[PDB]
Amino acid sequence: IVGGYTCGANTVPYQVSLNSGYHFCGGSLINSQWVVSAAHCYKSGIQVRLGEDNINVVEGNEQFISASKSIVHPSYNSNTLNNDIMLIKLKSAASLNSRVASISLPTSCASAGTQCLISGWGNTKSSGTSYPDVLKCLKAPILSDSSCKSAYPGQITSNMFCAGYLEGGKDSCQGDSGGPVVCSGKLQGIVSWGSGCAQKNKPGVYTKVCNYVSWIKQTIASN
Ligand SMILES: NC(=[NH2+])c1ccc2nc(C(=O)c3nc4ccc(C(N)=[NH2+])cc4[nH]3)[nH]c2c1
Ligand SMILES: [Ca+2]
Ligand SMILES: [Mg+2]
Ligand SMILES: [Zn+2]
Repeated sequence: IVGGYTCGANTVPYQVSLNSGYHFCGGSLINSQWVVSAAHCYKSGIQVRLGEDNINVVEGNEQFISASKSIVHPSYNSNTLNNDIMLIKLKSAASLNSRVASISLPTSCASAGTQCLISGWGNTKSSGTSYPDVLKCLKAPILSDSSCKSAYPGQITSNMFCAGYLEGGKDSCQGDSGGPVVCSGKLQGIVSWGSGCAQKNKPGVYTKVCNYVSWIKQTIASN
C-alpha cells in the first residue's frame, strides 16, 4: 500500500495473509471456513494466517490454518486478469472473536464516489521497494468507469472497477494482491492489478465482487 497509514493491530479483523513460507498475498475471511482472494495469487501449499498485525512477530492473536482446497473461478483468464477471484477452504474452521471476524458480501454493487478501505502488507514505495511488517490501510474512492477505461483502453471489463487517485501517490501494490476493498461494510473488491503502483493517471484495478456473489454462495455450499 503506497501513501497509506498503519491500520492499527487487528482493526481490519477479516484481513488474511496467505503464506507459503513467506507472505505473498492477502485475502478476506467470508465465514469460519472460507477465504476469498485473487486467482493470480493461486499457489499450491497455502497456509492462511488470521489475526495478524506484524507478520514477522507472533503477537498472540494469530490462527495459522492450512487450506484444504482452492477453487479458481471457472473463467479466470491470466492474460487479461478477467474474473480474478479464487476461494480457499480452511482445513479447520477458524474461531471468530474480536480480532478474527468475517466480512459480508454485498447485496448490490457500489457507486463511483463511494469511499472504501483497502489494506495489506504489500510494497509501500512507488519507485522503490519497502515491505512493511504491520498492516497498512488506505481510504480510496471508486472512480467512474470512464476514467478507469481511459487509463487502460481495451483492458477493462465489466468485472473490474478502478479505485484510487489519478494524481498518483496512493494505491495498492504487489503484496496487497487478493486483499479486500470494503465499502459501506461490504467486500466490494479484491486487489487485482494496475500499472506500477501509485503512478499518475494509472489507478488500481479491482475485481468487482458484486458480480460473483451467486457463484461464491453456490460454490461454498457445495464444497
Ligand atoms: N505469484 C507471483 N509470482 C505473483 C503474485 C502476485 C503478483 N502481482 C504481480 C503484480 O505485478 C501486481 N500485482 C498488483 C496488485 C496491485 C497493483 C496496483 N498498482 N494497484 C499492481 C500490481 N501488480 N505480480 C505478481 C506475481
Ligand atoms: Ca504476527
Ligand atoms: Mg491485502
Ligand atoms: Zn498482485
